[PDB]
Amino acid sequence: MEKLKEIVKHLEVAIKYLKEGKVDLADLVVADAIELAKEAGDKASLEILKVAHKAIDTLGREGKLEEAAKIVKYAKEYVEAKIKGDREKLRELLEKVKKDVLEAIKKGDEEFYEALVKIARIIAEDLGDEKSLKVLEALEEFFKEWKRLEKEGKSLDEKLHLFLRVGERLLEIGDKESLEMLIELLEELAKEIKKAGNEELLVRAEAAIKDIRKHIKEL
Ligand SMILES: [Zn+2]
Ligand SMILES: [Zn+2]
Repeated sequence: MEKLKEIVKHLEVAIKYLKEGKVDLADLVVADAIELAKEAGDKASLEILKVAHKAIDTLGREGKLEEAAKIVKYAKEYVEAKIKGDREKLRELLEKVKKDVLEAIKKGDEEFYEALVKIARIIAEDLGDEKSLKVLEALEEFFKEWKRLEKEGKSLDEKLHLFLRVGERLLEIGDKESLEMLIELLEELAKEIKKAGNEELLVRAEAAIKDIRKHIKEL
């Protein structure tokens, strides 16, 4: 503490300012917290505060003021779970950050997602976890290729192959919370495919869906 408690207090001020409209003062407050963090030799709180600052910039200045307070709260809780020497709270922080990553992927927000995955990487390369760092790469690849195939005009078979590729990777990793979102997205894709006249591509989707559901049940 000392400097780290000052950082936490400034983060409380920034969240108070964000929950009432003022985006410009919260940015300055987080900049002050970053200047304090450059004086405490941590290199793991400085990065998370820089992520919070850029989150203010991108999310807060535009219409989303409820997804910048989330980033600042995650940064504050990471810092305050470092002035208590707790590694059993960092894991729950990782769990909450990963659940919002999955919700961001499901919704479609690309500005929330980058901040959340940056925070998750910072937490997980500080917790000695690699079953939560391989899922991060799998979800990174899935989100990017999904954004491309939705920008361009590639066929339904390419989208199905993307879904099956990431499903097999997540099954080989064993994550279950990252596979229910994939099942939901595959159900949406199957709804779109059945709408189309194409056959022999819906039986494959249904079989994949059933196999992933059974493996989720077993997992
Ligand atoms: Zn600034
Ligand atoms: Zn094919």
